[PDB]
Amino acid sequence: ARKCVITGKKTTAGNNRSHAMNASKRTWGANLQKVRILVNGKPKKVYVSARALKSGKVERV
Amino acid sequence: KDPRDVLKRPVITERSADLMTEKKYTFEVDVRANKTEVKDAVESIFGVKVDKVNIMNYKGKSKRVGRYTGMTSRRRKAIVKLTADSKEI
Amino acid sequence: KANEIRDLTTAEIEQKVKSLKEELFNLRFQLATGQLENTARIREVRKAIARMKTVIREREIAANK
Amino acid sequence: MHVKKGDKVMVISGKDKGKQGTILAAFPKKDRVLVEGVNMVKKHSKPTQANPQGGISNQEAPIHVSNVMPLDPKTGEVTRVGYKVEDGKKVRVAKKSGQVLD
RNA sequence: UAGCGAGGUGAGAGGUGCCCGUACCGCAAACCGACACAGGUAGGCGAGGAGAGAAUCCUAAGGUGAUCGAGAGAACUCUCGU
RNA sequence: UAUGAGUAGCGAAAGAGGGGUGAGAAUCCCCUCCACCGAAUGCCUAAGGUUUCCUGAGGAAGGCUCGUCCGCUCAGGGUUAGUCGGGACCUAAGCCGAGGCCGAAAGGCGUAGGCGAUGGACAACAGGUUGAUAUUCCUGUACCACCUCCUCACCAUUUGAGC
RNA sequence: GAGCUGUAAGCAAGCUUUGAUCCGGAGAUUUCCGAAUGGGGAAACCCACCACUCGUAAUGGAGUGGUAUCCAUAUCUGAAUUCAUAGGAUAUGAGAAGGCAGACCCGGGGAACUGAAACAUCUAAGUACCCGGAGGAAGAGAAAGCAAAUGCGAUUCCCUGAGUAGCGGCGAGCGAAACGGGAUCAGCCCAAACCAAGAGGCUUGCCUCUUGGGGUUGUAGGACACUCGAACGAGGUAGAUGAAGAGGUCUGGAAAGGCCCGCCAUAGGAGGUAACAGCCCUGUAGUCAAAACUUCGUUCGAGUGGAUCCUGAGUACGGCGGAACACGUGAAAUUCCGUCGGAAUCCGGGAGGACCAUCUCCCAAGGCUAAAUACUCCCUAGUGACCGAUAGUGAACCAGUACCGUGAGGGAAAGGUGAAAAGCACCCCGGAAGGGGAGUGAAAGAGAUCCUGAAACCGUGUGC
Ligand SMILES: [K+]
Ligand SMILES: [K+]
Ligand SMILES: [K+]
Ligand SMILES: [K+]
Ligand SMILES: [K+]
Ligand SMILES: [K+]
Ligand SMILES: [K+]
Ligand SMILES: [K+]
Ligand SMILES: [K+]
Ligand SMILES: [Mg+2]
Ligand SMILES: [Mg+2]
Ligand SMILES: [Mg+2]
Ligand SMILES: [Mg+2]
Ligand SMILES: [Mg+2]
Ligand SMILES: [Mg+2]
Ligand SMILES: [Mg+2]
Ligand SMILES: [Mg+2]
Ligand SMILES: [Mg+2]
Ligand SMILES: [Mg+2]
Ligand SMILES: [Mg+2]
Ligand SMILES: [Mg+2]
Ligand SMILES: [Mg+2]
Ligand SMILES: [Mg+2]
Ligand SMILES: [Mg+2]
Ligand SMILES: [Mg+2]
Ligand SMILES: [Mg+2]
Ligand SMILES: [Mg+2]
Ligand SMILES: [Mg+2]
Ligand SMILES: [Mg+2]
Ligand SMILES: [Mg+2]
Ligand SMILES: [Mg+2]
Ligand SMILES: [Mg+2]
Ligand SMILES: [Mg+2]
Ligand SMILES: [Mg+2]
Ligand SMILES: [Mg+2]
Ligand SMILES: [Mg+2]
Ligand SMILES: [Mg+2]
Ligand SMILES: [Mg+2]
Ligand SMILES: [Mg+2]
Ligand SMILES: [Mg+2]
Ligand SMILES: [Mg+2]
Ligand SMILES: [Mg+2]
Repeated sequence: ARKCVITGKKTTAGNNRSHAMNASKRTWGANLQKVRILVNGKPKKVYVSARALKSGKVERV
Repeated sequence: KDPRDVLKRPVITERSADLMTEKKYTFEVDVRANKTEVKDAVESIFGVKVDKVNIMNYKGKSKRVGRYTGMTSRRRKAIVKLTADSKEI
Repeated sequence: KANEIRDLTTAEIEQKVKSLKEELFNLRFQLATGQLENTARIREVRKAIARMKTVIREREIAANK
Repeated sequence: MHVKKGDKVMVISGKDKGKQGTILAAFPKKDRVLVEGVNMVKKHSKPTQANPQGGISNQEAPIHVSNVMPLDPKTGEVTRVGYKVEDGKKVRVAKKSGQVLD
């Protein structure tokens, strides 16, 4: 699903813009890292954005 | 299920009349009825002994009445052969 | 009529149902052979059976509650 | 309908205007009635299994129910129809007199 | 073999055995081609004489005479023969 | 609805006569001889079609003419299986696919497991019969799986037959 | 309340004042397919297992119910592996699934033709379309607002502002908002200190977590100290009652028309009836009515102090890259997304279109909230200087049919006898078709290819 299991961050659409200001569609990916964490008190490899790991509240196992 | 659900009506034709000389009785039966159910039902209803049941499916005949096309019902015909030592139906 | 049928026991109804289904069977055979004069009887017997099965089922619903 | 089988009526409209008769049959679905001696027709019937002679036959044809009125019991003149309840049972009344029709 | 196991094995005798398809066309006027259309349609069997042969010509079993005809026997056109 | 016009056409092919039927016959039926196919134009059978099959009646339309006829109209009728083909047996390609993996969403992929003949496996033959079915009905003679109210023989009840 | 067994004539057999048919409320039954869910499958088929039941010596056969997956909850097992967990099993769940308005709503994704007289920024347009989620409405919403007054006091919607301000290859075009006037009106609950109880880690009396209380804000507030099912009514879903002329007479097949007279009217709506009806019928105005189910309505714990503590953090905000804002990166505030960086916390923070200062107004990073607004597959009642059969729906009719296409899909034609079938007995020609008479009828040259019956086109006769 390429979605952060904590924050819900996911791919989002928008534009490239050339110098000539031509718009073409692109996506912004979340900076997701597959990592072992407790998911209902069960160690599991899930996707977590770097941003959600930045604090250190989301504790790896 | 009731035996009388199984047998619907007798077939009265020249063919059916000829088979009755050979002690063979033709019935229309419920289209879901297997030939065991027909054997069981004929013995239950008429108090006869059945040698064999042969069974066939007829498709519906396409039909016309004026401007309206349709289809007769599907039929399941059973030919019930009684044993030689048996009462007639 | 149903008023009369409700006076009977379930067992007595189920016997009458069995008895009518035999009658209906015989009528259907008479109709096939072309012997049956009173064709209106077929409809009466079918509706009698229906009436009885309705009463039976009312009692099942009355009990299982 | 404001009249029924067996009612004495007067025909108030048609060729049979002013002719009285009894309603022999009612046809609620068509709002027509069959009145004795009224609106006779000559039916040219072929031989059948029932009638193997065939022939031309004078029979009543039905008329529209709004072309007949029931007669007042008292005066014997045409009346409009009302309804009162006697003995917990609704009856037609001649609006002209008050007398019950049926 | 692992297992299961107090009743088994074999042979008689008696018995039980359901559903779906089954018509008819199928090199065809019934299928695919708008048509009772010179086209297309997998497979099995496929006789005799002469023959290497399923070629070829004439026949067998069997099938068929083809859904507009009668004349006339010009030009011309087509298919053939000299 | 005209014109073109009573014109082009009527879709490969051998018929002839006698008899019949009938309101009506080149065209339907019967007979006779003739002719055509014959590794087919015969017999069987797929797929497909779906009653077109058989019988009786019919002739408006359909049929490139005609029509008494018909694959057409109307009525009735006709398809019978333990053993044939398919299922209650097997799997191939492929397809579906619990969980799973991947992906803005929809979804894509895929494991266990399934489905899936065009293949593997698997017990019935000859003759006869109807207007219309026939390894299906009937006759005769079989075979296969399973069952045990029974019969006989044999083996064994825990180093105990058997499955 | 007297007929009825639909279309559909008809024969047949029956039913019904001991109340039928018919209309309304509530039930029952409800094959198979379909989310389809026991497993399979080419939808409407096939094949099972488990209980229980029928039947059989028994096998075979039959009946009823149960048996999908995922989710939640509880229990029992607890691999590698010690504990354990993963996994497995069972039970309980009116838990989910699917459909549907061709509408309206909120999100995710998102064109191009086209315009710019070419075209790329721009437009078309956040449109069409696809996807997700709904709800009877949705969304929004109780000020980190609007403003710059003696201010205002949630949101939505309408009018206006205004084609203004502005944006814009400053081109084509795009285009507000606040004030003002209206519709409708409604405000609330948490998180946090802190308190009580309990559990947990004891770090060893510090911290964590559960439950309850407490508390809810801005010229701050708070903690914390002290102080007081029923009943009834009106509706809906069937119905009931309901005034007054066959008035005379004329024409006519028939009178609702003409002429001459009456009458009713809280009723002169409408439809029907043999031509045009307030008084013939069904009705209408008015007045009534419900066993049952259903809708709506009505009734039956506060001030004064402020030592401290608390007041939403990977948040606000910033850089980079995009999007949304009428606003195209611009002088570019405001809002959101990705990425990286990253506050303060009342001595605090946000906004007032870069930015700073001053002032003014507010208190974000939690949630809920009716009405005014949008729309109509439907149902009920009604309306129209809307259509009248090539029109009006594609469809007045057995039409999404026939027919066409492998499929998605495309998609017709076709209304009128008569007041009533009285739908032509009988005779004659003909195999029939079809005619000629005779009948019926007002009319048959209204005879089913049946109201009228134009033109093209086809004929017969003949004056020139
Ligand atoms: K056969
Ligand atoms: K050859
Ligand atoms: K014939
Ligand atoms: K078989
Ligand atoms: K463009
Ligand atoms: K009338
Ligand atoms: K940022
Ligand atoms: K900006
Ligand atoms: K149309
Ligand atoms: Mg069979
Ligand atoms: Mg009245
Ligand atoms: Mg055959
Ligand atoms: Mg051909
Ligand atoms: Mg070939
Ligand atoms: Mg040869
Ligand atoms: Mg000529
Ligand atoms: Mg000629
Ligand atoms: Mg010419
Ligand atoms: Mg010529
Ligand atoms: Mg020619
Ligand atoms: Mg020919
Ligand atoms: Mg034939
Ligand atoms: Mg012809
Ligand atoms: Mg097989
Ligand atoms: Mg897959
Ligand atoms: Mg899955
Ligand atoms: Mg095969
Ligand atoms: Mg075999
Ligand atoms: Mg045959
Ligand atoms: Mg199923
Ligand atoms: Mg341009
Ligand atoms: Mg809301
Ligand atoms: Mg009334
Ligand atoms: Mg008229
Ligand atoms: Mg706050
Ligand atoms: Mg400023
Ligand atoms: Mg017209
Ligand atoms: Mg139309
Ligand atoms: Mg088709
Ligand atoms: Mg005329
Ligand atoms: Mg008229
Ligand atoms: Mg006309």
